[PDB]
Amino acid sequence: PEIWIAQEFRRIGDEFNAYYARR
Amino acid sequence: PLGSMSQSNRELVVDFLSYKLSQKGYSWSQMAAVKQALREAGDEFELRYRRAFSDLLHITPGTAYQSFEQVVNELFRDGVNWGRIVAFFSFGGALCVESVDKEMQVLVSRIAAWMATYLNDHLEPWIQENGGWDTFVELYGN
Ligand SMILES: [Zn+2]
Repeated sequence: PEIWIAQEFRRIGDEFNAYYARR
Repeated sequence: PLGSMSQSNRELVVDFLSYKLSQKGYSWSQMAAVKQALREAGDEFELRYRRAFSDLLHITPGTAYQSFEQVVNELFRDGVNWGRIVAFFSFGGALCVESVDKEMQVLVSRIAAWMATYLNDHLEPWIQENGGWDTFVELYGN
C-alpha cells in the first residue's frame, strides 16, 4: 500500500516547490 | 522532572511577544521567523492538497515507525527540495492528528522524535548548502 502514498507526497510537494520556486 | 517556574513564565511571555512582532513585520529570532513561515506554508499545503490526506493505512503503534521510516525514505528517494521538506512536515502533523483519533496519543511523542532526528541527520545537510533556512523564509514567507 504505502509506497504509492510516499510517491504522492513527492508529487504534490513538487507542484508546491515549483510554485514558490517560480516566484 | 520539573524545571524553573520562572523559565516557564518567561517562555510564554516570549512566545506571545514574537507572535505580535511577526504580525507587525518583526521576529524575535531566526527560529521564531522560521516557525511561522512553516506554519503558514503548511496550512497553504493543507489547503492545496486536502484530497491526499484521507485515511492513511493500518496505523497501529506496532509497525508505526517501520511504516514511517519507509514513507520518508521514499519521499526524498531522489532528492530534497523546499517543497518536499514541507511535504515532510505536513505528513507528521496528520499522523499525530489521526493518532490521537485512536487515543494512540502515546504515538505522538515518538513521532516528533523520528522527524527531529531525521531532519537532523538527513534533511539538515541539504538545507544547509541550499542557502540555509533564511533562504526558505524568503521563498515561502507570506
Ligand atoms: Zn514529568
